[PDB]
Amino acid sequence: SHMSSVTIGKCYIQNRENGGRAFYNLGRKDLGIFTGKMYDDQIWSFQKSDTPGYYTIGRESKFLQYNGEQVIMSDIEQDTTLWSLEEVPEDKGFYRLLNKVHKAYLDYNGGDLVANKHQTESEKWILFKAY
Amino acid sequence: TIGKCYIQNRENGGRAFYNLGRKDLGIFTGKMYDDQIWSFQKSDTPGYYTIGRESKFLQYNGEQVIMSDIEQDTTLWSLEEVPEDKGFYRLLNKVHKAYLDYNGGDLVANKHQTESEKWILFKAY
Ligand SMILES: CC(=O)N[C@H]1[C@H](O[C@@H]2[C@H](O)[C@@H](O)[C@H](O[C@H]3[C@H](O)[C@@H](O)[C@H](O)O[C@@H]3CO)O[C@@H]2CO)O[C@H](CO)[C@H](O)[C@@H]1O[C@@H]1O[C@H](CO)[C@H](O)[C@H](O)[C@H]1O
Ligand SMILES: CC(=O)N[C@H]1[C@H](O[C@@H]2[C@H](O)[C@@H](O)[C@H](O[C@H]3[C@H](O)[C@@H](O)[C@H](O)O[C@@H]3CO)O[C@@H]2CO)O[C@H](CO)[C@H](O)[C@@H]1O[C@@H]1O[C@H](CO)[C@H](O)[C@H](O)[C@H]1O
Repeated sequence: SHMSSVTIGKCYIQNRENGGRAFYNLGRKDLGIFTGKMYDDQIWSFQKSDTPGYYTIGRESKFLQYNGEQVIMSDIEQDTTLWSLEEVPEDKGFYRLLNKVHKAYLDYNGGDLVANKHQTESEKWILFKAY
Repeated sequence: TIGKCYIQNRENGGRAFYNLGRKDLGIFTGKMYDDQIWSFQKSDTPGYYTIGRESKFLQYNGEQVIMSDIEQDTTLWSLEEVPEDKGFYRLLNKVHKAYLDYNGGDLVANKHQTESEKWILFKAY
């Protein structure tokens, strides 16, 4: 309990397969991926968690979470907000983001963020410095 | 900021690319193909940078944005910070004082400052 994390940097989280960026808009309660204009709500806090080798992904004082059913934003840092970076051997600079609890990779379907246990081509992300 | 990078436009998320086999220079929305990885290097002229792909250098000839086989004066670009958008720069051609811009799938240049000229250059790997 009482997990903590420390912000490492601010970054965009962009998909290799469609160039789309993960975003979270608090006012619309909207979490998704968008492929056009770059907006401020596509900037995330990348955080070293208190658990070795695992990171959290934050926006608007919340944390990116996979609960076994959907990808959502959590008000509290839970074990299900821990992600590891799995380098993609064939695509230097890209990572899969693997949920610790559920061993599911961050993916997308249409405009939605999802998670998948099988490795696929739309699970490859580049997390680049926003500033 | 130096070395291999992607060069991505704020307004539409498109990335500059150059494909030697197709002789195709432009901007592209969609998948992040390897012909979108540029070499951003300090030039021989202090204060300016070259934007390199396929062993060639991005230039503006006064009419069109094209590649150059050699590092000539028209291949020199400066980074001009965008005051209102942290992390973004305009790319200003030294010889012609024209900013790198886009129109559809074309790279173009414009001496006016506009909203289509804001780029983020991020590390490729
Ligand atoms: C006004 C708005 O919601 N803009 C969002 C932006 O929305 C994009 C896109 O602009 C919009 O056209 C699209 O709408 C789709 C619609 O939802 C579907 O029902 C329909 O079938 O198809 C439409 C076209 O696809 O939704 C998109 C998002 O899915 O999304 C970006 C994402 O970065 C922003 O969230 C933007 O909102 C602005 O964000 C600002 C962030 O600094 C600020 O909070 C603005 O106030 C806010 O309007
Ligand atoms: C199939 C192809 O050439 N894909 C390119 C991609 O091309 C884009 C766009 O997808 C394509 O529809 C467009 O085609 C235009 C055509 O070139 C014109 O001659 C025609 O008159 O009008 C067409 C419609 O506009 O060209 C676009 C580029 O100008 O562009 C991307 C840029 O990153 C790639 O180059 C992609 O080809 C891929 O390149 C990879 C290497 O980077 C790899 O070799 C892939 O196998 C290859 O498919």
